[PDB]
Amino acid sequence: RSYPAIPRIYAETTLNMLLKRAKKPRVHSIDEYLKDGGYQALEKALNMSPEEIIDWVDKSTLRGRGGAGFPTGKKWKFAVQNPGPRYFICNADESEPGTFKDRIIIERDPHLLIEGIIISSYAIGANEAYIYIRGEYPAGYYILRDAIEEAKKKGFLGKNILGSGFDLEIYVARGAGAYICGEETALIESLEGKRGHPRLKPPYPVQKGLWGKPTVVNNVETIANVRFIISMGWEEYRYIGPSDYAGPKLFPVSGKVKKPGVYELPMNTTLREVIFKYAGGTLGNKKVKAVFSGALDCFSSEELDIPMDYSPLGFGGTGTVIVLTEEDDIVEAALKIAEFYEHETCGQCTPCRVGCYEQANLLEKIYKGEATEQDWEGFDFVNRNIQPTSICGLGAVAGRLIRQTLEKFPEEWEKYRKK
Amino acid sequence: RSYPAIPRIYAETTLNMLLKRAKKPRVHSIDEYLKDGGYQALEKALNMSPEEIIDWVDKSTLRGRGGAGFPTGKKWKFAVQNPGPRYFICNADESEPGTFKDRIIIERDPHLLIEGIIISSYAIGANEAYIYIRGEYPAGYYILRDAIEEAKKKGFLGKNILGSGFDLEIYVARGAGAYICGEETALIESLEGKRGHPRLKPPYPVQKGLWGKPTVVNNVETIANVRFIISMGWEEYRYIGPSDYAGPKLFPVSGKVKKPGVYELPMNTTLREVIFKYAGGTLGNKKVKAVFSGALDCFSSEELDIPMDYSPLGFGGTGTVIVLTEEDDIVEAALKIAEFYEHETCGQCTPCRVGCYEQANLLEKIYKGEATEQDWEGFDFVNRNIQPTSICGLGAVAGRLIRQTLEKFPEEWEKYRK
Amino acid sequence: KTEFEFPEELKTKLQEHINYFPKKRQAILLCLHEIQNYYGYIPPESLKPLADMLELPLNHVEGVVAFYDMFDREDKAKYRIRVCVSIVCHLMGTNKLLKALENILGIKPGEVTPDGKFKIVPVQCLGACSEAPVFMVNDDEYKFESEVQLNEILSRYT
Amino acid sequence: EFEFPEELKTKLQEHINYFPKKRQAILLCLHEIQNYYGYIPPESLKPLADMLELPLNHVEGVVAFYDMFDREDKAKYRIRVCVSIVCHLMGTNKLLKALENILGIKPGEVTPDGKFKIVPVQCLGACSEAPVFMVNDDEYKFESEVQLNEILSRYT
Ligand SMILES: Cc1cc2c(cc1C)N(C[C@H](O)[C@H](O)[C@H](O)COP(=O)(O)O)c1[nH]c(=O)[nH]c(=O)c1N2
Ligand SMILES: Cc1cc2c(cc1C)N(C[C@H](O)[C@H](O)[C@H](O)COP(=O)(O)O)c1[nH]c(=O)[nH]c(=O)c1N2
Ligand code: SF4
Ligand code: SF4
Ligand code: FES
Ligand code: FES
Ligand SMILES: [Cl-]
Ligand SMILES: [Cl-]
Ligand code: NA
Ligand code: NA
Ligand code: NA
Ligand code: NA
Ligand code: NA
Ligand code: NA
Ligand code: NA
Ligand code: NA
Ligand code: NA
Ligand code: NA
Ligand code: NA
Ligand code: NA
Ligand code: NA
Ligand code: NA
Repeated sequence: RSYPAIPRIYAETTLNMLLKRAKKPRVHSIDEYLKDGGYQALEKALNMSPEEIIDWVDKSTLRGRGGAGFPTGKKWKFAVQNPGPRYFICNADESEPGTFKDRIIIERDPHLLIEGIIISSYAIGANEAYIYIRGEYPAGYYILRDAIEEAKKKGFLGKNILGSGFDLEIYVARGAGAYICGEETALIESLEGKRGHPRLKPPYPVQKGLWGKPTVVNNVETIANVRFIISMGWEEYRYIGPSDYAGPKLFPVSGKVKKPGVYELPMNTTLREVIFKYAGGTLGNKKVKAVFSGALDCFSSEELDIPMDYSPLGFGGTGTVIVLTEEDDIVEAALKIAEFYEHETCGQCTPCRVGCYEQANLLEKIYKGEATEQDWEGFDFVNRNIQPTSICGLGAVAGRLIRQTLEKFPEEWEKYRKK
Repeated sequence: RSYPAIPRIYAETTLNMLLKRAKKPRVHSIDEYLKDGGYQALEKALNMSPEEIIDWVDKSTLRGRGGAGFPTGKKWKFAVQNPGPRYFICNADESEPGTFKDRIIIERDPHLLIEGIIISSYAIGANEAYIYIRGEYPAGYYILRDAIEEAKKKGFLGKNILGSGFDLEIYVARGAGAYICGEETALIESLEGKRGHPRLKPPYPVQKGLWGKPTVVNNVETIANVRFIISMGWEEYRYIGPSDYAGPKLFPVSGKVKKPGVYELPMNTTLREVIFKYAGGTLGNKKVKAVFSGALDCFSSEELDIPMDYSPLGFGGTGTVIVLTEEDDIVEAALKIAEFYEHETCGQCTPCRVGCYEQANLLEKIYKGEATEQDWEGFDFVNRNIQPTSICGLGAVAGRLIRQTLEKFPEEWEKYRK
Repeated sequence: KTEFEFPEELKTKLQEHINYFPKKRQAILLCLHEIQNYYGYIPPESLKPLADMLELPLNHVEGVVAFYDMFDREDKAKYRIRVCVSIVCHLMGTNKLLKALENILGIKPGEVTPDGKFKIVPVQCLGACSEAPVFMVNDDEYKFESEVQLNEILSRYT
Repeated sequence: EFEFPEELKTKLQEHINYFPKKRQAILLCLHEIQNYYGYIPPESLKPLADMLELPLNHVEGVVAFYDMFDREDKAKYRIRVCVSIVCHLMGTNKLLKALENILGIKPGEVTPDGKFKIVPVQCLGACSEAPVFMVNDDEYKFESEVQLNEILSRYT
């Protein structure tokens, strides 16, 4: 059919897995998907036991791609130790600044995701699955609904799928403007028809989730790997990239690079390579000043030789690379990060509610040269005191990037303080 | 249990009758069938006289869906004028190119067919019924065997069905590669453990059929209508679709359409609507060149506004719709049709035996550019002379579609002739 | 006049969403998107009948509308121009986009054109950062290149 | 000299007892025999004829008439490829080329190991899923060589 206009995000791959089709900026429908061996991994999976599938996904070493890097197979194991019924949820809320990796799978190769959802759902014994897609991805929503209908027509969804006795329906839910609904418990609250307010954890969703039942939440990109684990087998999958951080990864790269876009690369790639080898270097060949890992971390130009993996000394996060160069004002950039957290705190926790607000309020005064001495000291204090009593990761990290800019770029901050 | 792999043929319905369940590509077993009111029409039928059932089926205007469109009630009436015992046969041989309507009922909603068979058998006083299913439908065969067992366990088959005093067993026979065994008399010969050689007709099976006894043969799709006639009554059934050609119809659509599959539609639907409204139009939005009505007729792009009914100017046949678009070579397509008839003449009749063979052999020469002037003239002659002395419909139609292509696409043939 | 009723064509769509998920209350956001699509905003008087259709208390529905930033109870607009004001778009030219919008339309963020046609809605990252600066017009999404380019895009919305 | 193994003889007897008259079971019997041996052994027909209480001549005539039966080539897996109009339009020749690439044989041929035989057949009644093929009882739409290769790998 006709879908809403989508910008044609550049995509490039050295591995030809997740982006085999999605490197071309158009919808690949089920016939095209089937020509490339689509749904054959599902057929293989349905001839395996759920337990076997869990084992393979465990042994593959796949870790969550939604930011926290929790081992996927282990998550599934935790779920299936609890009585059913169980639910499977695909988190397509992707709303962190700089992050646009998930959308290109959804919009260009929806069947890769759907195939993964079906295999994953079978593995944990879920007969009901959800995709929760942010409200600002309307094209993704329509593309997914249509792709689900296609899968039904070909007998990959519904009752007694391919004679296996496994039943599955996938429901597509839409967000409506809240970044916090990407936090898995707020997502579930939203799926239940409520405000997106995170729950105290534990319990984790795998114990008590949607309607209080065992629920697995996984990110789009995580799920997009599942086809390959089953197709290739866990051993051959685990041989991709470095053995300690195996498998393909998507890197959304933006800001002051020549070739901004999504790169599918192994996780031994360095940050420097992402920028200069893959993304074409900087605009104007200006020097890199900083890389923002979404709204989470700020790396300086001294920190470009780190690996794009989940190691302590690695890039971490979701592999989101926002490049700032030498003329970009770090305080101005910091203000944009403060504004994000101001806008997205759900307000349940007092230090997060007031802290996200005051961090932005005071940083604006600083930026505009209107800050008193007390405003400066208050800003420092607030930045250090957003996390206390926080029940979700937003409160824990709302001050993190800004604090790193204060430590790594003191000279720039000092020019504002003398003003 | 598990069945052989089947492709998941797309199915769509505007009527929600024959495809109410079969629109979903999976086996619906008896519990699911019962939830929808399954077998309740049978229970109603067993509280009616056979004569009344025949009357309702007559008044419904139901016509045979196996290609000839003979009035079903009239057929049944003819059988019961003759002394018993009598036999009922479900023709599931479906082997004409393009035709895949019957299998989706068999494979997905077998109880709809079984219910119809029991009612029909009761109506004509047959205590022994058969399904003859082609050998290349192995999944359909196992699905039917299992569904018959399910029906037995629930007391819908066997002796004294639901205290009615009516006895019935349904036997499932398998074909073994012959299109001709869809012809009702050859089917009966095959059921009798012989070669599939059509018999001279008349006599019709309703007079002399299996073991020379009165026998009703009906197509799968025909029989699949019987539940509805009993459930709704004939009046309501006649309110489905146009008053002149009432009832649901299945249309297997293939070739150069975006959405090939089986469509359940009323018979006032036009050929154009089938292709463009239902089947999503043509691949590449290319122009329609021709529609083959299975291996029977060739309609040109000037004949798309015809109704899909049993009228003189209507599409007719079995509602099989194979779409060819502007780049498809009509002579190459014609060769494929000739090849089918070559491979399926049973050879009893001389012009059919020789004609089907020569039609294909000469057309292959023409196609490959190796045909002499004599070969061209011979091809024309043979095409026109397959039917003489033929005892069944195969010899009567083996030249039909090809002749229509010669008349409708002369320019394309002329390029081969030169 | 009389108790507010949904036009049948909207009501049908709302009922489709309500019947889609296993539980009616799960359809609340899809319903509110549908309502905003139809009316150009969430009419306050629409919430009580929605609440009844969802079998939810009105206060629950009102709280949901308030919570989710995409929903607008105050301003009717035929076309919402959502302009990303987050970090990457800021770096790459949000301010130039906002200027071009002001030159073309005569309005700033949060304002509606006098004809009810266009509202500029500042939003957080739209997940198209490589194509910064990004904006949407209703469901359509675009990279801003220049005033001339923007003008031609806006001309498609009639 | 030739005798059916007891397990096969049992199954044939089941078919023979199924219909009211023994001779009605002839095709079910031949299907069963072909399933068991990978073809119809010529030497099987006299014993079968005796179980059906039919003349051998009759049984031989039936085997000759029905195209699904093969008295010449043993194969574990028959790949039936539709060569009729719709599959032809939609890519029979691509399927055949893919089969030759994977298996090294053409229609009518058996692989040297006796594993696969390609059997050209008339319309299989799955035209909307053209081009169609079967592997013994399983039936599939052909999409591509990569896809077909994976399907064929399931048959060992
Ligand atoms: C504030 C906030 C916001 C988000 C998250 C966390 C927090 C604290 N998480 C992570 C989410 O809770 C969870 O870890 C993952 O969805 C689990 O899936 P994987 O294990 O990564 O596959 C998250 N995950 C995701 O898949 N998409 C998203 O948009 C977000 N957003
Ligand atoms: C060569 C040839 C081939 C076939 C047929 C005819 C001829 C001449 N007929 C029609 C068959 O003889 C008979 O008319 C019907 O089966 C009668 O049932 P209905 O009155 O259509 O329900 C036929 N009928 C059917 O139900 N399935 C089939 O596969 C075929 N094949
Ligand atoms: S930490 Fe912040 S965003 Fe998370 S639950 Fe508390 S108030 Fe809401
Ligand atoms: S017309 Fe042809 S197919 Fe029919 S009985 Fe004669 S030879 Fe056989
Ligand atoms: S910062 Fe504007 S789209 Fe991401
Ligand atoms: S033409 Fe090949 S299945 Fe019908
Ligand atoms: Cl409910
Ligand atoms: Cl006997
Ligand atoms: Na298709
Ligand atoms: Na295994
Ligand atoms: Na995209
Ligand atoms: Na459910
Ligand atoms: Na029903
Ligand atoms: Na129902
Ligand atoms: Na009558
Ligand atoms: Na079927
Ligand atoms: Na009997
Ligand atoms: Na409920
Ligand atoms: Na206008
Ligand atoms: Na006998
Ligand atoms: Na005998
Ligand atoms: Na092998």
